[PDB]
Amino acid sequence: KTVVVTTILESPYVMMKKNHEMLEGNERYEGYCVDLAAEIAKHCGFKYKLTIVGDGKYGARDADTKIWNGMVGELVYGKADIAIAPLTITLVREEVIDFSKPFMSLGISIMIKKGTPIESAEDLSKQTEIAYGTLDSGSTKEFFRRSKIAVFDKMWTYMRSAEPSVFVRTTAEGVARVRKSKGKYAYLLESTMNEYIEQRKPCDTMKVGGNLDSKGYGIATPKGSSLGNAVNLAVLKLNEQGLLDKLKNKWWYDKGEC
Amino acid sequence: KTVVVTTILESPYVMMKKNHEMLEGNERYEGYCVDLAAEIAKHCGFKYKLTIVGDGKYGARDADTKIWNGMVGELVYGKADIAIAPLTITLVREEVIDFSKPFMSLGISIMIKKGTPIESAEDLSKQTEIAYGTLDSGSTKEFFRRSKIAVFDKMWTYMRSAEPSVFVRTTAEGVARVRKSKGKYAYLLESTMNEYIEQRKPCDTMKVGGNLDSKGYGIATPKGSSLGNAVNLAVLKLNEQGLLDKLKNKWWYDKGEC
Ligand SMILES: N[C@@H](Cn1cc(Cl)c(=O)[nH]c1=O)C(=O)O
Ligand SMILES: N[C@@H](Cn1cc(Cl)c(=O)[nH]c1=O)C(=O)O
Ligand SMILES: [Zn+2]
Ligand SMILES: [Zn+2]
Ligand SMILES: [Zn+2]
Ligand SMILES: [Zn+2]
Repeated sequence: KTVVVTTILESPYVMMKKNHEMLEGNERYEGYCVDLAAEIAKHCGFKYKLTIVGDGKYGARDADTKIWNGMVGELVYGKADIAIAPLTITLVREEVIDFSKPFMSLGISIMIKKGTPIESAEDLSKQTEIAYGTLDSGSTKEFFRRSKIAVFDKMWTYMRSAEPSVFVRTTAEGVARVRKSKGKYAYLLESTMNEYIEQRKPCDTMKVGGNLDSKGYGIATPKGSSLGNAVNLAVLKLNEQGLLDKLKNKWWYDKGEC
Repeated sequence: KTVVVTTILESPYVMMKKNHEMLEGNERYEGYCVDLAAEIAKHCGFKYKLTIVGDGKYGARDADTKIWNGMVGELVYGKADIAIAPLTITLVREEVIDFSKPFMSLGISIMIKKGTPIESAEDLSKQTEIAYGTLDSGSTKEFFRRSKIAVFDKMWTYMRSAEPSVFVRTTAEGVARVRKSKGKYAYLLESTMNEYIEQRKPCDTMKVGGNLDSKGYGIATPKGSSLGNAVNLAVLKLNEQGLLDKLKNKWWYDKGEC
C-alpha cells in the first residue's frame, strides 16, 4: 500500500532539514523533490515513504556483473516503487525502467571560478592549463564516454586519462574543487545544479557558455508498473498549472544569496 | 504495411519544396519534421507516406460533440498511424493518444514588430493601444483560456471578447498581421516559430521577453500502438547522438537571413 520512494541527497532537490534528528519519516527532508513528491502523491492518491538510495548513486549497469546500481537498481530489483529525483531520462535507462514526461529541462554546462578565461567547451578542449572533469558516475560522464562529436570526444580522451583523477564523487566535491583550485579546475555538471550553486555564497562561481546538450529529468517507475500512467498525467497537470515553475523559483531564486 | 504519417504545413517543420510540383510523394516536402520522419523510420525500420492533415489543425476536442479534429483526430479515429509534427504534449491529449518523450522544447512567446513598446506579457496586459492574439486553435489559445495566473487571465478576458477578433487561422496570418499593423498588433506564439521567423526576411519582427511557459513537442501514436515503444526509443537515441541539435541548426540558423 505505502509507496516506497527512492531519492538521493542532492541540493536543493532533497536535503536534510536543520532539525532532522528531532523529526521522523518524511518530515526529516526538504527540497524541490520533497515538495514534488508530496504533490505527485496527493494527485495520484497514494501514501508514501521517502528513502535515500543506499549506495548514493543515480544508476548505471556494471559492465562486469551487469547489475544495476543506484536509484535505477532500486526500481529494477523491486526495492522501491518510484524514484522522485533529478534522474536523467536516457535511452539505456528507458530500456529497463519507465519515465514520466520530463518535469525539468536541463543540459550539461560549464562551471568556472569567477575570472577563469574559459567561455565554452571548445575553449576547454583547446588548452591544458585548466583541468576539468565530471561527476564520476552518471549521465554527464556517460555523455562524454559515448560522444562521437569531435570536441566532446577530445574532452573525453583527456578526462579518462587525466591523473590525478578529474572525476569527483559528489557535486559538493566538484564545487569545492573549483573553489579551491584558483581557476585551474572547471567542472562539467548539469545546468540546473550550476544555476543553483551560482546563487550560493561565497558567490565565486558562474555558469559560462551554452549547454552542451539538452535533456530532461523524469519520475521513474519499474517497467510495467501500474503507477506509471497516473504519475505521468500528474506531471503534465502540475506543469500546466505552473507548479513546477513555482518550485524552481522557491528553491533556486527566492533564497538566492548572491 | 506502409506507415501513414500525419503532419502539418508549418515552417520550418514541414514546407513544400520550391520545385514541389515537379515531385511526387514524400519528395514534395522538406523541413525539420521531414528529416526527423526519415530518421525515425530508418531506426524503427518502416516505410512511410507523409500526408498533410486534411483539416489543417493540430487537434482539439469539440465541447459539444466530443469529436477530435486535426492530427490528434487522425490518430484517435485510425486515419493515420503516427503524427510527426510540432505537436505540443498536453494532459488532455495524453489522455487519448500516446506521446514520445519530447524532441524539442519550447514555450509561449511574444512577437512584435521592431520598435513596438512592449517587453513582456505584463506590459501587453496593462495597455489597450496594442492588440494581441494567438493561433485560433491549439495549445497556445488553450493556455490562455485555462490560465489562473492573473496577468494571463487578464489577457484572456481581453482576447476572448476583443473585436474584431485578435485570433488567427495560421501562423502566417499572425505574422502578416504583426508586419502590417504598424506596431499595433503583437502576436503570441510558440517560441520555436518566433525564433525561426525573426531570422527570415524582411527581418522586421523580434521575440521579446521570456517564455510564458515551458513545454515540449512529441511524436504521437494512437493509444496502445505497438509503434509507440520503438518511436520513443528512437527519439532518445537521436537526441543522444546529437542529431536533433544538428537538425535544429540546419533549419533555423544555418539558413538565417538577418
Ligand atoms: N542526473 C544525472 C546525475 N548527475 C547529476 C549531476 Cl548534478 C551532474 O552534474 N551530472 C550527473 O550525471 C543522472 O541521472 O545520472
Ligand atoms: N503546437 C501547438 C499548435 N500551435 C502552433 C503554434 Cl506555431 C502556436 O503559436 N500555437 C500553437 O498552439 C499544438 O500542438 O496545438
Ligand atoms: Zn545532519
Ligand atoms: Zn495539488
Ligand atoms: Zn504547387
Ligand atoms: Zn540516424
